[PDB]
Amino acid sequence: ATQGVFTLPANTQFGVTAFANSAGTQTVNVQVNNETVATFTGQSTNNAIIGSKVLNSGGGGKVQILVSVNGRSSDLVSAQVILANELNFALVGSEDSTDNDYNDAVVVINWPLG
Amino acid sequence: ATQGVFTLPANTQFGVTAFANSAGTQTVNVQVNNETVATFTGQSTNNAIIGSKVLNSGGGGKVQILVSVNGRSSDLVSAQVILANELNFALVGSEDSTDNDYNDAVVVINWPLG
Amino acid sequence: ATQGVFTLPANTQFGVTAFANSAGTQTVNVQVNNETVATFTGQSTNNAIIGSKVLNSGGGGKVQILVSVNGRSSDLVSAQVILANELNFALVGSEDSTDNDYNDAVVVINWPLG
Amino acid sequence: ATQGVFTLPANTQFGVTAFANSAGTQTVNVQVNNETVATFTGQSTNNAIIGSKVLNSGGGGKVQILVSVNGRSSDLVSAQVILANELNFALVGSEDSTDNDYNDAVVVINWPLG
Ligand SMILES: C[C@@H]1O[C@H](CNS(=O)(=O)c2cccs2)[C@@H](O)[C@H](O)[C@@H]1O
Ligand SMILES: C[C@@H]1O[C@H](CNS(=O)(=O)c2cccs2)[C@@H](O)[C@H](O)[C@@H]1O
Ligand SMILES: C[C@@H]1O[C@H](CNS(=O)(=O)c2cccs2)[C@@H](O)[C@H](O)[C@@H]1O
Ligand SMILES: C[C@@H]1O[C@H](CNS(=O)(=O)c2cccs2)[C@@H](O)[C@H](O)[C@@H]1O
Ligand SMILES: [Ca+2]
Ligand SMILES: [Ca+2]
Ligand SMILES: [Ca+2]
Ligand SMILES: [Ca+2]
Ligand SMILES: [Ca+2]
Ligand SMILES: [Ca+2]
Ligand SMILES: [Ca+2]
Ligand SMILES: [Ca+2]
Repeated sequence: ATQGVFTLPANTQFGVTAFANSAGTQTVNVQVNNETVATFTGQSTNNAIIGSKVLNSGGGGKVQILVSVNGRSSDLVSAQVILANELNFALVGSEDSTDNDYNDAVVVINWPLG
Repeated sequence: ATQGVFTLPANTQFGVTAFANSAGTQTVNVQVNNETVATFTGQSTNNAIIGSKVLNSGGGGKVQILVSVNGRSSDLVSAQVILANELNFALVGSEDSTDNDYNDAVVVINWPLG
Repeated sequence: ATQGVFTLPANTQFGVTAFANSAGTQTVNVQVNNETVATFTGQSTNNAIIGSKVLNSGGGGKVQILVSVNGRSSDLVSAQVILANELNFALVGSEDSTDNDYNDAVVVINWPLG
Repeated sequence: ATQGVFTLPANTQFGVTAFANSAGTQTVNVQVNNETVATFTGQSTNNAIIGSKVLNSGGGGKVQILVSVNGRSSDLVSAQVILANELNFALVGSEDSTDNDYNDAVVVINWPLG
């Protein structure tokens, strides 16, 4: 299945934060309504934050996460969880190799903000 | 129900990150096996990271998040989600007032690392 | 926080299924847009299904689960999870006593159907 | 990523329930520690329960769900969610064709029981 794609409410501020746990340099691409709106590049084997930004979901609400290492697309896993029918987390793990820890870049999207 | 309490695998490194979305100064206490091991204090209305640390879950694996504003406990909501039977997120929202956005401090615990 | 309340897309068919794990006879009230549309009454200590129905979320999309035993409201826990940005689960546990297993009545809501 | 694989606590009773939403006859295979322990076969386009059983996770705690239609493996999506650090749901969707509703067979695993 396609992973790393989420439908947000329209015109909503959201946070996106990425962590790295890999020997490979991670590139995290964030698209909103099919346009790249943030890129995070970094390397850590100890969960360093490689980016955190506030974005707007726009008219269409479509948010997509892609992750690559050395130009190769990582395999993604994702889900969305909603607490108290209001607090939302869109969650992505990614695997750049074959140990299958899925933590090589970890991305957390949260809304609402403010 | 009690919220904000999670059982991690023993002696495992985990990341804890806290975000703020409130006019109030947030205090986030992180307890491992019933002892405070980290406290994050900060203020933001725009999802600033008020703390991020790597910790160890110790023998018992018990991790608890408490959130307060000027000594008054916030109301917590939480869950744990596991992707690919391997990548774990323990998620906490909190409400310090009456609007019920539950984002006033948001806490993300992730494991494994490395 | 309020638990057991979920916002579904309007006029959408959904499944609701309840399981019992308690000495007490469980009464599960399903409300759609603030009106009772289904009541499941049953008893099991071994996860028997005490109801399964297809319902419609109606104009407002509001679905609320309430659980009682002997006329006393059980304490609820809940969350919603979305897989592949499409497949929805709304999950409720309930506690009728002091052991905090939250499995006394378990309710799973799923959509889409068909 | 591999989907539909879950680690349960050793030697634990759990419930497994399968629902169908497809024109295709669904075959759900439940394996405990790499051995088939249950097979559910049925068809429905209205969320009928095609199987519900209580099973034990055995020494190794490994539970795997596989789904096929006419001998062709369906594509799976899955996650596990834990509420109140106690109530566990292991969730599987599956897709047998091209519409990507992932509801063709839906499997819910719940524990603890009793
Ligand atoms: C520390 C481990 O780093 C690998 C990725 N290492 S790598 O050199 O970037 C690659 C080797 C083959 C393809 S990429 C991670 O996948 C592991 O989980 C570890 O974090
Ligand atoms: C901007 C809003 O801030 C409040 C908290 N306001 S406060 O003045 O810190 C408090 C007043 C009484 C108790 S705390 C948040 O709850 C809202 O969600 C907004 O972020
Ligand atoms: C088997 C256990 O049943 C109780 C509820 N027992 S009861 O007789 O309904 C009550 C007694 C006082 C208040 S309700 C569950 O809460 C336990 O989890 C067990 O399943
Ligand atoms: C009603 C729809 O049924 C299909 C499956 N159709 S089928 O005839 O079983 C197949 C044909 C080729 C491969 S399987 C589901 O995928 C849809 O989601 C609908 O539920
Ligand atoms: Ca890896
Ligand atoms: Ca890694
Ligand atoms: Ca608030
Ligand atoms: Ca707020
Ligand atoms: Ca109980
Ligand atoms: Ca019980
Ligand atoms: Ca389908
Ligand atoms: Ca279908």
